[PDB]
Amino acid sequence: NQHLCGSHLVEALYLVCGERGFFYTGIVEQCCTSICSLYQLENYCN
Amino acid sequence: PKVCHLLEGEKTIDSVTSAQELRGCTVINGSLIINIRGGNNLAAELEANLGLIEEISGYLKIRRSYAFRKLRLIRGETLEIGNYSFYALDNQNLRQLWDWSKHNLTITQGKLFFHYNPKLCLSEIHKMEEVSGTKGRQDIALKTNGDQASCENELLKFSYIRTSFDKILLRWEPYWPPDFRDLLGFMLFYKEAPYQNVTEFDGQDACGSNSWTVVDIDPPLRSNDPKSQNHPGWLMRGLKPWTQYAIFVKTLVTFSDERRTYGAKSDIIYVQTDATNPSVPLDPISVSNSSSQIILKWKPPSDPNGNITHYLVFWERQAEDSELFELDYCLKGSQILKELEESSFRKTFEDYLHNVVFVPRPFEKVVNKESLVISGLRHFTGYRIELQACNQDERCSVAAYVSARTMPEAKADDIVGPVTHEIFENNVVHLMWQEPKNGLIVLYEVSYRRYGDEELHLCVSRKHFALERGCRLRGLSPGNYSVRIRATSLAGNGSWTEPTYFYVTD
Amino acid sequence: HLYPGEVCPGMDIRNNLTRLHELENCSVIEGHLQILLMFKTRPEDFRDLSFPKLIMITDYLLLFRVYGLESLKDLFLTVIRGSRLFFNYALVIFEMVHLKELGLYNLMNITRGSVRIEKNNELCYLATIDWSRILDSVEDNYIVLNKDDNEECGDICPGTNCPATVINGQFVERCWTHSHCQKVCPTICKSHGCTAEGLCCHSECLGNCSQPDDPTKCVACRNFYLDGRCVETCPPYYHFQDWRCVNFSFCQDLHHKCKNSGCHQYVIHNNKCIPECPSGYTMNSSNLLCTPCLGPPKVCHLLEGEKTIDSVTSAQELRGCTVINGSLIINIRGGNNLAAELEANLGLIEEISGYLKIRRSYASLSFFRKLRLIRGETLEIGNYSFYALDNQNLRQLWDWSKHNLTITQGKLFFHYNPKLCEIHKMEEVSGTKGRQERNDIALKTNGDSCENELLKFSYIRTSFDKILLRWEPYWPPDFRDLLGFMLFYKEAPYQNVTEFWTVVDIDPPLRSNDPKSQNHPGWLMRGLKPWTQYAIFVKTLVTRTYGAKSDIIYVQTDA
Repeated sequence: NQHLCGSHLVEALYLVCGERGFFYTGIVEQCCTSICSLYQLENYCN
Repeated sequence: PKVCHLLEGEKTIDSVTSAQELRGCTVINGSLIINIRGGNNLAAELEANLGLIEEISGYLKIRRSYAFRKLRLIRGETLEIGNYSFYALDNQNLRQLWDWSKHNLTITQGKLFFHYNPKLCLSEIHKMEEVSGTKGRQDIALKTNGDQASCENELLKFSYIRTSFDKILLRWEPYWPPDFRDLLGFMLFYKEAPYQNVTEFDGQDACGSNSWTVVDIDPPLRSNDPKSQNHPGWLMRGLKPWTQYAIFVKTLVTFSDERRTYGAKSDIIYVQTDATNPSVPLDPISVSNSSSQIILKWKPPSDPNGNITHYLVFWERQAEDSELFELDYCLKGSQILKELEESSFRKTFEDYLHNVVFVPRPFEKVVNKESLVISGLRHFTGYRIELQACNQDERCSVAAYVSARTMPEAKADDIVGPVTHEIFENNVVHLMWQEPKNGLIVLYEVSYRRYGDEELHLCVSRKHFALERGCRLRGLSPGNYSVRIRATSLAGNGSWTEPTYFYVTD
Repeated sequence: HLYPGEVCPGMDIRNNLTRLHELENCSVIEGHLQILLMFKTRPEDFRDLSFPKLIMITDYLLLFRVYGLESLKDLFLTVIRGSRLFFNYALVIFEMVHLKELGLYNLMNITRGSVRIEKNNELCYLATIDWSRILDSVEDNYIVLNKDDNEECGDICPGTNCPATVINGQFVERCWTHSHCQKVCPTICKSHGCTAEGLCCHSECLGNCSQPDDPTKCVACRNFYLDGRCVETCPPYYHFQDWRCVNFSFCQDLHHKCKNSGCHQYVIHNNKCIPECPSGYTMNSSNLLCTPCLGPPKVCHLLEGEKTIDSVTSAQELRGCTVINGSLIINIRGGNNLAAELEANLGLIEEISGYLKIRRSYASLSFFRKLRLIRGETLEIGNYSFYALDNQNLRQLWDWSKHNLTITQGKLFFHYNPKLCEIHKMEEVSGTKGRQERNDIALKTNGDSCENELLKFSYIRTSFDKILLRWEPYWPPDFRDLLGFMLFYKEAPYQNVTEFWTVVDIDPPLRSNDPKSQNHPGWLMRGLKPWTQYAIFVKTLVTRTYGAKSDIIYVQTDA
């Protein structure tokens, strides 16, 4: 992995956030170009 | 060794006709300029016309060659302006200089030149420097060489090799670029290769005379479970039994703006189709050189479907037609780039969407022979002979049927035994002679002549011969008569019997 | 009233269905409607969810992973204005897992944008949607990767009870779902609308009307809305959001609310309540009017100092901008009217403080109608002010016979432009001559024949199988540059053949000092079919010497 990109990123983010949900008031260049730890993955999600 | 001296010290080859002049030359005195830009099937005639060359005197210059098997030594007593012995310029389509697992080149004097060769990967250039011996004598345009090419750097491995008489099933490890969207699919190149010396670039001309058939395969459904990663594969059909094929695959990948994702290629592999039944052996011709000897010859089946072992033969005695035993014969009478742009468009739309939405906080077995001789045959009898080709001792092909009639025996129809005659009171002469023990006698001819009179002929059929136990002449004039008898057979007429004399009383 | 419901702000709905009820009362959405990232949902959660109040969308509609939704015929709308787009598109449906049929039988027109319906593995009744009557331009539509595209849809239109239209030469019925068809108005009505009897509506209605020819009975106005009446323009009222007209009081309260608290201090100019005064006008505190300011435009500070223009929505942010304190990168990948929309959004830009950059813009640079100065304070890696790379279909930069441009500092860059001529002309115009290094402009990757000279054939003779074609010699200013001549000829059944062929290479003639004994280049090609016409022209080859070319002549062999 370490790229968790495309149609896989949404599934991964839902699997890591099946209960609390995401946020609304960057995903690609942070999570697709390079490695992408669980830290920013939850940072995105509430 | 045929040495050809070029005029004015240099010869330019810009066409097949120009290359025809150096046909059969092995040492060329002068220098060569090769700038072929178009033509149909250029590789084969260029090989036939210039391949025999072994030593070149001047400099070898590839230039604007948009569209060398025995060369090993380049002396370069003459060097190009700037003292280069190799000048490779403006080679758009050049992908392989030589096959370097086999080919050797030697350079004596001069330098090298590699500028504007988009599909000449640099590895080939350094390997040229190694084999030539020019290392340290330099010339190589790093930006304009190998820049527009698929410089793959990953090796693929197959897993599930299967076989069939008309199928090969293949599977291989799935591969993914760092960003999995870039992978567009897999191509498989397969061709019929009698031997194991086939290069990937054989039979690749710009005009579409491709020798490696292309199969495009989509990526497999990428599963999150590593234990459920399906092996991409492809089954090919309509293949020829026991024919050596060459198979390898190469991956297609988009071009990242930041880091080059080269992809992967698979080493060329060789597969053998499973052997099956062969076809009917061609040209069965059966002849007879004797009354008891028949020779059969045949041609091998067109498709051996494997290594032939032996032929299965059966011959049968055929009875004569029943109608012959009853008849009385005495009676008278661009797409790639458009798809790349489309894929990039889909990828960039998805990227923009993601950035916007997310916000952080009897039988015989002939072996090794194509002819047979069979004895133990009755004289002048037809034989029905069959022939089945077998490539394994069982699996034999359908039989091939041929008929051969044995030669007749010369003295078999001859009437053996003297002719006996009986005289009755009514001037009727009864003639009796012994029937021969070729095939079936059809009739007999009885010729009797009175002394001083013309010959008289009578036909005695086998019906008459059996019924009367010979023949009966009636109404003869008194006198002395000489009679001769001849037997008629299927093969031909027999020999006339010795004359017999009988007298009719007045 | 024309719209019995209220007006409502642009909303975003995620992670639950409690917030969707906020659409209960608002009939027109001033903004964009997003229903995205709904995972836990089931079809039983949408059985009784209806919004018949919503009629018109101003910006766009984005659907993204609403699990359990099968059809929108029970959830919803006649016009989607599309003032602000979502990556060129006014209707985006992406990864709608369970959507079977669109069901938007109430939709009639999209004034701006396109439609994307992608990665929907259960969607049906696509081919029964006639996109022509909905959008003025349809080639931008991008509908692939659907169950309809796999030919697994059993598209059964109601009835023949639904209207049928001819698409790609095929007469196919149009229907949204198994119970609703596509309302096709008579061609005379245009976009005004037609009644259940098909009677054309009033000229200010848009889409549909309860009554024919009456400005207070439509379902959606065409130009602007006022007091339940559709009017071409609004009389002390001011235009707002291009769709409705509000009085001075309304714009006043909007301005006050945001000074009492991203938000534009709204102004009034040319009798429209617009969010900021245009270029060259100033902000009058007394009456919120735009008065003509003396001397120094609309300054638009780009975030981070660099912005990429990848689609129309990105270009919309720069509307009305004059000085761009930043750098631009153009990464367009395809679309229709791209010159038109890019020119409309960016025709007012005059200065770029940083560097101008063009990368992989597959789909001329004329849309920069007034770009005149590039200060080049910020340069690309390698101290570059203008950078042009992998522009597949780039042909022209600007019409230098009329356009002027100056580069203060920096070098240029042009690699991999297969159809781009003009570079030396730009170097001359912008004062950049003498600055580019080696390999700064690639020699053969650019333009891989902008001949400006015309060749003339000298002698022509024909036979049933052989023809000799003879033309006037050419000599460049440096005769050593002349490499040869390329002769082109093919079969030409008609005289409509263009230069974009069998090519023959011909060496330059031997150079003689006697003009009378001058040798002219020519060739005799054989194997020609008798009584057959061919299109023929010759091109010069040189090592700027632009070379010479010949017009397309037509020559017929003898019978």
